[PDB]
Amino acid sequence: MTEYKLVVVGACGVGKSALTIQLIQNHFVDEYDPTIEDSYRKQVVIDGETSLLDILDTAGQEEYSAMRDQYMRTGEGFLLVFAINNTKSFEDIHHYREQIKRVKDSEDVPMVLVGNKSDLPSRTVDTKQAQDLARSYGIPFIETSAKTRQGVDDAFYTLVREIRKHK
Ligand SMILES: Nc1nc2c(ncn2[C@@H]2O[C@H](COP(=O)(O)OP(=O)(O)O)[C@@H](O)[C@H]2O)c(=O)[nH]1
Ligand SMILES: *CCC(=O)N1CC(N2CCN(C(=O)CNc3cc(Cl)c(Cl)cc3O)CC2)C1
Ligand SMILES: [Ca+2]
Ligand SMILES: [Ca+2]
Repeated sequence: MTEYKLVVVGACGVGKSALTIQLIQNHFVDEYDPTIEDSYRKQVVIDGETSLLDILDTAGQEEYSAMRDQYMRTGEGFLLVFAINNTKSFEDIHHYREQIKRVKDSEDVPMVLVGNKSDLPSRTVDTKQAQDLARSYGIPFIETSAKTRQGVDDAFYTLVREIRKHK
Protein backbone atom coordinates (compact mmCIF):
# COMPACT_ATOMS: atom_id res chain seq x y z
CA MET A 1 0.00 0.00 0.00
CA THR A 2 1.25 3.42 -0.95
CA GLU A 3 2.04 5.95 1.78
CA TYR A 4 2.08 9.76 1.47
CA LYS A 5 3.28 12.58 3.55
CA LEU A 6 0.95 15.54 3.32
CA VAL A 7 1.84 18.92 4.91
CA VAL A 8 -0.70 21.66 5.81
CA VAL A 9 0.72 25.18 5.61
CA GLY A 10 -0.65 28.65 5.76
CA ALA A 11 -0.93 31.68 8.06
CA CYS A 12 -2.01 31.59 11.67
CA GLY A 13 -5.68 31.35 12.10
CA VAL A 14 -6.71 30.09 8.64
CA GLY A 15 -8.05 26.83 9.90
CA LYS A 16 -5.14 24.35 9.39
CA SER A 17 -5.78 22.47 12.63
CA ALA A 18 -9.53 22.61 12.29
CA LEU A 19 -9.32 21.18 8.77
CA THR A 20 -7.02 18.39 9.83
CA ILE A 21 -8.95 17.46 12.97
CA GLN A 22 -12.20 17.38 10.98
CA LEU A 23 -10.59 15.00 8.51
CA ILE A 24 -9.13 12.71 11.18
CA GLN A 25 -11.59 12.95 14.10
CA ASN A 26 -14.83 14.33 12.53
CA HIS A 27 -15.41 17.27 14.82
CA PHE A 28 -14.90 21.06 14.62
CA VAL A 29 -12.39 22.59 17.11
CA ASP A 30 -13.02 26.18 18.23
CA GLU A 31 -9.77 26.71 20.03
CA TYR A 32 -6.74 24.55 19.30
CA ASP A 33 -3.38 25.64 20.77
CA PRO A 34 -1.46 27.23 17.91
CA THR A 35 1.89 25.80 19.08
CA ILE A 36 0.90 22.21 18.68
CA GLU A 37 2.39 20.59 15.56
CA ASP A 38 1.31 17.08 15.19
CA SER A 39 0.97 14.38 12.65
CA TYR A 40 -1.84 12.02 12.02
CA ARG A 41 -1.95 8.73 10.12
CA LYS A 42 -5.23 7.75 8.32
CA GLN A 43 -5.99 5.02 5.81
CA VAL A 44 -8.23 6.41 2.98
CA VAL A 45 -9.70 5.01 -0.20
CA ILE A 46 -9.37 7.53 -3.08
CA ASP A 47 -10.58 6.74 -6.53
CA GLY A 48 -10.91 3.14 -5.47
CA GLU A 49 -7.29 2.74 -4.26
CA THR A 50 -6.31 2.80 -0.61
CA SER A 51 -3.41 4.95 0.61
CA LEU A 52 -2.01 5.65 4.06
CA LEU A 53 -1.90 9.41 4.63
CA ASP A 54 0.60 10.86 7.10
CA ILE A 55 -0.58 14.42 7.66
CA LEU A 56 1.52 17.13 9.33
CA ASP A 57 -0.39 20.12 10.69
CA THR A 58 2.27 22.83 10.98
CA ALA A 59 3.16 25.25 13.74
CA GLY A 60 6.19 27.44 14.34
CA GLN A 61 7.85 30.78 14.13
CA GLU A 62 8.82 32.76 11.07
CA GLU A 63 12.37 31.32 10.84
CA TYR A 64 14.23 28.74 8.65
CA SER A 65 16.80 26.33 9.96
CA ALA A 66 18.58 23.65 7.95
CA MET A 67 16.99 20.94 10.03
CA ARG A 68 13.50 22.41 9.67
CA ASP A 69 14.02 22.64 5.90
CA GLN A 70 15.17 19.01 5.83
CA TYR A 71 12.01 17.98 7.67
CA MET A 72 9.70 19.97 5.39
CA ARG A 73 11.46 18.49 2.37
CA THR A 74 10.09 15.07 3.36
CA GLY A 75 6.50 16.24 2.48
CA GLU A 76 5.19 14.83 -0.70
CA GLY A 77 2.30 17.27 -1.08
CA PHE A 78 1.22 20.47 0.47
CA LEU A 79 -2.10 22.13 1.27
CA LEU A 80 -1.78 25.88 0.84
CA VAL A 81 -4.48 27.14 3.11
CA PHE A 82 -5.88 30.71 3.31
CA ALA A 83 -9.04 32.02 4.82
CA ILE A 84 -11.53 33.69 2.49
CA ASN A 85 -12.06 36.61 4.91
CA ASN A 86 -8.32 37.28 5.40
CA THR A 87 -6.59 38.96 2.48
CA LYS A 88 -3.17 38.94 4.15
CA SER A 89 -3.46 35.10 4.45
CA PHE A 90 -4.14 34.94 0.66
CA GLU A 91 -1.19 37.19 -0.17
CA ASP A 92 0.95 34.95 2.13
CA ILE A 93 0.25 31.94 -0.11
CA HIS A 94 3.03 33.08 -2.46
CA HIS A 95 5.58 33.02 0.33
CA TYR A 96 4.62 29.50 1.48
CA ARG A 97 4.79 28.22 -2.10
CA GLU A 98 8.22 29.79 -2.59
CA GLN A 99 9.57 28.19 0.59
CA ILE A 100 8.32 24.85 -0.45
CA LYS A 101 9.83 25.27 -3.93
CA ARG A 102 13.05 26.30 -2.35
CA VAL A 103 13.33 23.32 0.00
CA LYS A 104 12.05 20.80 -2.55
CA ASP A 105 14.32 22.31 -5.17
CA SER A 106 11.43 21.96 -7.60
CA GLU A 107 8.61 24.02 -9.21
CA ASP A 108 6.40 20.95 -9.84
CA VAL A 109 5.62 19.99 -6.23
CA PRO A 110 2.14 18.55 -5.61
CA MET A 111 0.02 21.27 -4.02
CA VAL A 112 -3.61 22.27 -3.64
CA LEU A 113 -4.83 25.81 -2.88
CA VAL A 114 -7.47 25.80 -0.14
CA GLY A 115 -9.84 28.67 0.56
CA ASN A 116 -11.20 27.95 4.04
CA LYS A 117 -14.04 29.53 6.07
CA SER A 118 -16.40 29.27 3.12
CA ASP A 119 -19.38 29.34 5.62
CA LEU A 120 -18.61 32.97 6.51
CA PRO A 121 -20.52 35.67 4.80
CA SER A 122 -17.78 38.45 4.92
CA ARG A 123 -15.46 37.22 2.14
CA THR A 124 -12.60 39.58 1.16
CA VAL A 125 -10.87 37.29 -1.33
CA ASP A 126 -12.79 36.87 -4.48
CA THR A 127 -13.22 33.31 -5.75
CA LYS A 128 -11.98 34.43 -9.20
CA GLN A 129 -8.80 35.78 -7.76
CA ALA A 130 -8.17 32.45 -6.03
CA GLN A 131 -9.04 30.42 -9.14
CA ASP A 132 -6.75 32.67 -11.21
CA LEU A 133 -3.88 32.23 -8.74
CA ALA A 134 -4.31 28.42 -8.73
CA ARG A 135 -4.38 28.49 -12.58
CA SER A 136 -1.15 30.42 -12.60
CA TYR A 137 0.49 27.94 -10.30
CA GLY A 138 -0.84 25.01 -12.23
CA ILE A 139 -2.65 23.51 -9.18
CA PRO A 140 -6.23 22.75 -8.13
CA PHE A 141 -8.25 25.10 -5.98
CA ILE A 142 -10.84 23.84 -3.37
CA GLU A 143 -13.14 25.96 -1.15
CA THR A 144 -13.71 24.45 2.33
CA SER A 145 -15.38 25.03 5.61
CA ALA A 146 -13.85 23.09 8.53
CA LYS A 147 -16.94 24.37 10.50
CA THR A 148 -19.51 22.62 8.27
CA ARG A 149 -17.12 19.96 6.81
CA GLN A 150 -17.85 21.19 3.30
CA GLY A 151 -14.91 20.31 1.00
CA VAL A 152 -12.68 18.90 3.76
CA ASP A 153 -12.37 15.37 2.40
CA ASP A 154 -12.20 16.65 -1.15
CA ALA A 155 -9.24 19.03 -0.35
CA PHE A 156 -7.08 16.20 1.06
CA TYR A 157 -8.25 13.72 -1.56
CA THR A 158 -7.43 16.15 -4.33
CA LEU A 159 -3.93 16.50 -2.90
CA VAL A 160 -3.49 12.75 -3.00
CA ARG A 161 -4.59 12.76 -6.66
CA GLU A 162 -1.94 15.40 -7.29
CA ILE A 163 0.79 13.30 -5.58
CA ARG A 164 -0.31 10.25 -7.62
CA LYS A 165 -0.04 12.22 -10.85
CA HIS A 166 3.45 13.44 -9.90
CA LYS A 167 4.88 10.09 -8.73
N1 LIG B 1 -16.22 30.06 10.66
C1 LIG B 1 -15.17 29.25 10.52
N2 LIG B 1 -14.22 29.31 11.43
C2 LIG B 1 -13.18 28.46 11.31
C3 LIG B 1 -13.07 27.55 10.17
N3 LIG B 1 -11.87 26.88 10.30
C4 LIG B 1 -11.32 27.32 11.42
N4 LIG B 1 -12.11 28.27 12.00
C5 LIG B 1 -11.76 28.95 13.24
O1 LIG B 1 -10.67 29.81 13.02
C6 LIG B 1 -9.83 29.81 14.20
C7 LIG B 1 -8.42 29.27 13.85
O2 LIG B 1 -8.51 27.89 13.46
P1 LIG B 1 -7.27 26.90 13.62
O3 LIG B 1 -7.75 25.62 13.10
O4 LIG B 1 -6.75 27.03 15.03
O5 LIG B 1 -6.29 27.68 12.57
P2 LIG B 1 -4.70 27.42 12.38
O6 LIG B 1 -4.08 28.59 13.20
O7 LIG B 1 -4.56 27.58 10.87
O8 LIG B 1 -4.33 26.05 12.81
C8 LIG B 1 -10.55 28.93 15.21
O9 LIG B 1 -11.43 29.75 16.06
C9 LIG B 1 -11.39 28.00 14.42
O10 LIG B 1 -12.53 27.36 15.05
C10 LIG B 1 -14.08 27.55 9.21
O11 LIG B 1 -14.11 26.83 8.22
N5 LIG B 1 -15.11 28.42 9.48
C1 LIG C 1 -0.19 30.79 14.36
C2 LIG C 1 0.78 29.61 14.25
C3 LIG C 1 0.59 28.98 12.90
O1 LIG C 1 -0.50 28.47 12.61
N1 LIG C 1 1.59 29.04 11.98
C4 LIG C 1 2.76 29.91 11.89
C5 LIG C 1 2.77 29.54 10.37
N2 LIG C 1 3.96 28.75 10.00
C6 LIG C 1 4.34 27.53 10.73
C7 LIG C 1 5.40 26.70 9.99
N3 LIG C 1 6.53 27.57 9.58
C8 LIG C 1 7.79 27.13 9.69
O2 LIG C 1 8.05 26.09 10.27
C9 LIG C 1 8.87 28.02 9.08
N4 LIG C 1 9.92 27.17 8.54
C10 LIG C 1 9.74 26.60 7.32
C11 LIG C 1 8.51 26.64 6.67
C12 LIG C 1 8.36 26.07 5.43
CL1 LIG C 1 6.76 26.26 4.66
C13 LIG C 1 9.49 25.41 4.83
CL2 LIG C 1 9.17 24.70 3.25
C14 LIG C 1 10.72 25.39 5.40
C15 LIG C 1 10.87 25.93 6.67
O3 LIG C 1 12.09 25.92 7.25
C16 LIG C 1 6.20 28.82 8.88
C17 LIG C 1 5.07 29.58 9.55
C18 LIG C 1 1.56 28.69 10.56
CA1 LIG D 1 -2.78 25.19 14.36
CA1 LIG E 1 0.57 21.16 -11.91
